[PDB]
Amino acid sequence: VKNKCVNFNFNGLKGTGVLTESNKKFLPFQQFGRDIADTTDAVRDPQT
Amino acid sequence: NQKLIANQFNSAIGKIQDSLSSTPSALGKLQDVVNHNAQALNTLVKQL
Repeated sequence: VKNKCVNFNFNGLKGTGVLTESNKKFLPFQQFGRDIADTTDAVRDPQT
Repeated sequence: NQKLIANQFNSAIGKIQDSLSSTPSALGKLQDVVNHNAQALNTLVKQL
């Protein structure tokens, strides 16, 4: 569910937040993302 | 000596643009405040 604050457990990554489309390209092996201050600021949905 | 005092003043205000413009430590006192606050916050975010 996107655009609605939701409790989300991805492939074992657990967080609460709002999910939106993004303009950054992950490398093929790279699965999850992070930002300065080490927060998880992106995820690639496991199924799609 | 009004005309010279006026030209020396007029040129000096002219150089003050360049000296402020290029030298790196010119705005050091103001920049250090901004940097000191950001590191203090970043250590707090890292100590998480």
